[PDB]
Amino acid sequence: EDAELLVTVRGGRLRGIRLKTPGGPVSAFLGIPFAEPPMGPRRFLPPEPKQPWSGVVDATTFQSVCYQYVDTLYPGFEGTEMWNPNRELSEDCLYLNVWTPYPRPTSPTPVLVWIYGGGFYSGASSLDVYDGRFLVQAERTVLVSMNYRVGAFGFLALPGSREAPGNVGLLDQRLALQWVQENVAAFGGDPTSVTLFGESAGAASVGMHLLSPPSRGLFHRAVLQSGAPNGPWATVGMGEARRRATQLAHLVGCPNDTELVACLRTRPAQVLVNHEWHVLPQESVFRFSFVPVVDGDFLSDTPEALINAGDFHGLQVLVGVVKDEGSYFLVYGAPGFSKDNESLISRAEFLAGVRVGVPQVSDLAAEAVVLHYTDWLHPEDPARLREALSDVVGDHNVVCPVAQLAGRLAAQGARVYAYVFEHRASTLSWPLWMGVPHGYEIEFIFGIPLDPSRNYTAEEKIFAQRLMRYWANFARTGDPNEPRDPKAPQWPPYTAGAQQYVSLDLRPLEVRRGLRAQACAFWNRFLPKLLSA
Amino acid sequence: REDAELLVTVRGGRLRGIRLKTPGGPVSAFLGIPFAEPPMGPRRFLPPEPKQPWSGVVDATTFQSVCYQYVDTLYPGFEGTEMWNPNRELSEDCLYLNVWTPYPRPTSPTPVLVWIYGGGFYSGASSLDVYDGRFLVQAERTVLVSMNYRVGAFGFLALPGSREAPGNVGLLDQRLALQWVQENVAAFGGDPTSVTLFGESAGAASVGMHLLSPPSRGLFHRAVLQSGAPNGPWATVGMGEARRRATQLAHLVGCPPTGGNDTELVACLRTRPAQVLVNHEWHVLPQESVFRFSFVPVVDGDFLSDTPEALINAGDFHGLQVLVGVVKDEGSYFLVYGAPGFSKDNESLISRAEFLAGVRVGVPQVSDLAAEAVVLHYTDWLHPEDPARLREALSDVVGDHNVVCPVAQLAGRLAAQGARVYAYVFEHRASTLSWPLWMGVPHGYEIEFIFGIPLDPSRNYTAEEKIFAQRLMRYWANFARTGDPNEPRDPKAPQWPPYTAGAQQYVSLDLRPLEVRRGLRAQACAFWNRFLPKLLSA
Ligand SMILES: *[C@@H]1O[C@H](CO[C@@H]2O[C@@H](C)[C@@H](O)[C@@H](O)[C@@H]2O)[C@@H](O[C@@H]2O[C@H](CO)[C@@H](O)[C@H](O)[C@H]2NC(C)=O)[C@H](O)[C@H]1NC(C)=O
Ligand SMILES: *[C@@H]1O[C@H](CO[C@@H]2O[C@@H](C)[C@@H](O)[C@@H](O)[C@@H]2O)[C@@H](O[C@@H]2O[C@H](CO)[C@@H](O)[C@H](O)[C@H]2NC(C)=O)[C@H](O)[C@H]1NC(C)=O
Ligand SMILES: *[C@@H]1O[C@H](CO)[C@@H](O)[C@H](O)[C@H]1NC(C)=O
Repeated sequence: EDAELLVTVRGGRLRGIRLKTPGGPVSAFLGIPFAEPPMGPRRFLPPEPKQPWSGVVDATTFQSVCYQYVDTLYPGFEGTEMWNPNRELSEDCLYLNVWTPYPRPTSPTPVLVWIYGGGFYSGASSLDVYDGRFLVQAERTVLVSMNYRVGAFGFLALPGSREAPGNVGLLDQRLALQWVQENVAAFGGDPTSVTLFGESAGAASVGMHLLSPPSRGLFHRAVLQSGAPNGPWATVGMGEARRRATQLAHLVGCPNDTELVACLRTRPAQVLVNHEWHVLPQESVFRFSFVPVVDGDFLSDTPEALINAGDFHGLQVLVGVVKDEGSYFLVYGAPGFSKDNESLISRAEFLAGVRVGVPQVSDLAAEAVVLHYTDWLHPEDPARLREALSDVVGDHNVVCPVAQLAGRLAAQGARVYAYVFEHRASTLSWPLWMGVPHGYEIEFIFGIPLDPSRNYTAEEKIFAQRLMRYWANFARTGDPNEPRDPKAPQWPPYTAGAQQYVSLDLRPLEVRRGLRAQACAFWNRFLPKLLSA
Repeated sequence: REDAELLVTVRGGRLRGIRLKTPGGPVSAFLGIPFAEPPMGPRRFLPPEPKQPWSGVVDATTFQSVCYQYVDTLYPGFEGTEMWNPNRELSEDCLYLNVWTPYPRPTSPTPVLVWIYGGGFYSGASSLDVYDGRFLVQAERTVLVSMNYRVGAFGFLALPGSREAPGNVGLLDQRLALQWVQENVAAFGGDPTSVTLFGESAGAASVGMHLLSPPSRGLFHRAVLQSGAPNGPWATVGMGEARRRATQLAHLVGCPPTGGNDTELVACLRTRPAQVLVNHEWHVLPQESVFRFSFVPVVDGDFLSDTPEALINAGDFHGLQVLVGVVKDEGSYFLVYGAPGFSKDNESLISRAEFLAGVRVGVPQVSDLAAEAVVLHYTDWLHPEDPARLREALSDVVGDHNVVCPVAQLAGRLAAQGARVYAYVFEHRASTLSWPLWMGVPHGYEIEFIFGIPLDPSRNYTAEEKIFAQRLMRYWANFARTGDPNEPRDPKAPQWPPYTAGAQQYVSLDLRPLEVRRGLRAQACAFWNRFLPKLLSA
């Protein structure tokens, strides 16, 4: 019998599994329950801590995926299927996973906690691309990831009601972080060194824990990959949240908040999933119906307000974007776009694309967008229009919110490191015109190219090892730089003035200035003034 | 006794002129021909009355008086400013025009160039040295005409609806002179069927207004707009704002002893000494500005049936040829006239707060939101506080808003709606230029080359500049003759392509051969011409 795979946590006993990597074994405890199953009367409610169990919980395999829509845009295509549920769906989905070195560390090891993205309507900690075994073996960290409720189950809100208060998916994440404080030492993890990292909605989540005092004592450093809590898709106001909840109810044949939630609770989960898409007020390339609500509780103000008011001395943050944030999203509803052709769009398609990529702004606002993103020496060139609409979508939803977060945090005491990830994977299944799309740095951060069964180049493996080192250096010390490595070119901090970041690719680090500074001045400085007056 | 070449009879009577020496040979000049009754006394603010016929011979032998105007004193004695100041005495008795013609008089009808000076509708004169028509006439054998027209309150004070100060009488001065050319230019050997207007700044805006006013449009055939457009934001005013300005001027000079009967008010304005009106005209502007233009053409349904912007958009311009352009640094000259931090005598390396303040004075009368948009577009957000860059950007702001983008818009619409259009950017800095080097090629400093002033032996231009001057005179007179500036039958010479709304091609005018380029500040002017007006509506 293997004692390394037996662990006792506060709730009871667990049996793990030994995993192989090209670099040696790793211990994994997959499918650890951290909440009571949020089912029946507990749907829409805050998570309750998992009650103690007798006997030994089997933690040798990933547990169920939280209920969510399954993307069928390109059935069987790797580029979309790699994000889809790879376990059965269930509301009984509140489990987390721990990877640790083998044999288990006997002194406190830094902890990385992964929060997946997926627009708050999808995702799972069990996706292959979030496999913690390579990071843990290579960099000797403990790695934790949790499932949290998404869609209506995580973020349906009737603000003010006890029956559906909203943000319970974020509370799922917080409960997992509390679980890590209480239990990670039993795995050799150090609860006093916890680094949160997340991508997209995962990054927005990390940002929200930064801005919510009860979460802030549960970790020490933060990594935000291609997402920010101040992204225009990441939150919703109380009034609009109530409207969307009410629309969902009507669409599933339900009619007083108590009566409305009770009716919603009688519906099969799959039925809520089936209707969640058409509660949105405007058509969009984004499928984001239920998201965190600003209601004074989890978030006492908008993330923008909270960010401007905040004292961030003592914080270190690693943030960045991929080279082409907008391109991936354009095939989910921008007219003229497909992964299977060149998507050379016309100016009419461009104008249409703008209304879909930048939903819910005024005509005046949209005009200003078309102004700033047209090359007036080539206003109708299809390739330039394709690139420009990609820019519009990426700038608005990802790059400029991250740049704004970076600048404010740095000016208010945080130490910030910024990157742009610029390597197109040799294995990438999306067409060449999409460049380095959203989501495709993750496989490199998690060291997936080390997996011999996959087909990355030797150069790509060394690159992955570099990225894993940057990330783990940051988790250990707040600084990704090779602690003492004199003659390696250094990653300087990002500042509101000099705005320096590094390019992450197969070449040595190159320092540059400005995260699309000209474009983000538009989104971050001018457009808010417009939507006012 | 008398020289027959210097004698001409026009509809009003007989004229005697003068034989002018030029480096290339003699020219006949008839300077100071009266074309209207003096707009004196009861005739102040009224439309011009045609000059009554006279017996005997009028000596048209020297420039007549400059129309009353403010005299610039910012840099006293400095050439860069004094070259624009009156060089004859001020008088309300100023409605005279000038004809230059080859010596001997042409024997077959000759293309006529008609010059309209700039000066913001508050200043200027046809007698300035830099507008001397003798070099063009000698070198290109055209007939050249220029006129004085009333400026300031005397030409553009308007109490819309009133018969006593209807407004736009300065433009009517120009029109009357154009009618005079139709009726009389043949007597000098000029061709009334080939008349090309040209003008710079307010003169270019006047040229454009004649394009857009049907009773003027019949009096000429082609047009040249140098650094100005009728759709310029400084170039017209609405009826109510014109009346407000007129009324405030009246008030400030004690009339009446505000508003009331227009007849009474104007009668009281007519008793004030000219100089008193001039001394107070700076007071009537609603905002502090670097374009101190108190009285300007008024959009009132008469001379202009609609805004020039609207008239441009709605117009059929088939059969028209037009030549338009700008200098390289349109904005710099205006900044030393009041933008905080600026001086011709230092480098004008301004702060960000000075830049922000400059935007308000260089783009007056726009909302805070609009000013924000301007700061956004013109800040380099990787270098938001670099003084040199801020100086350059403010110069671009002022130039783009007031000159380049109105010209680009005029050019694109005319081209798209039937006109043949040629566009240039003037990029040569005169070896003789007295403004500092940071100003680059400032507003107004192409004019001396177009008029061939470097050929004046008393001046000290380089030989290359004399050659350059001759090239420009050739383009302008080619255009006047044929509607096309290109050398008819010359092929190894670089060609000047027409400007169109799509390709937006123009040429650079400098010591080097023509270089063809694309877009008149196209990214910048998309902001001024396409977006910013939409922000006005919302
Ligand atoms: C590029 O493809 C898009 C998407 O169309 C689909 O994908 C193609 C690869 C092909 O399989 C098509 O048959 C599919 O319909 C094209 O945009 C479509 O254009 C057609 C034209 O009639 C229109 O009916 C669809 O609604 C369009 N789809 C969207 C999402 O707008 C686009 O025309 C292609 N580009 C080309 C052909 O140059
Ligand atoms: C650049 O010059 C301006 C203009 O000031 C005048 O011209 C200068 C060349 C020099 O002779 C000054 O003494 C003159 O007053 C300067 O702006 C002025 O600054 C003074 C004092 O700081 C102030 O009282 C005025 O109001 C300013 N005028 C304007 C229009 O802003 C400017 O500071 C000079 N820059 C330098 C010297 O670096
Ligand atoms: C202004 O006063 C004049 C002067 O007597 C007179 O003709 C008339 O009543 C007034 N004009 C108008 C238009 O009312």
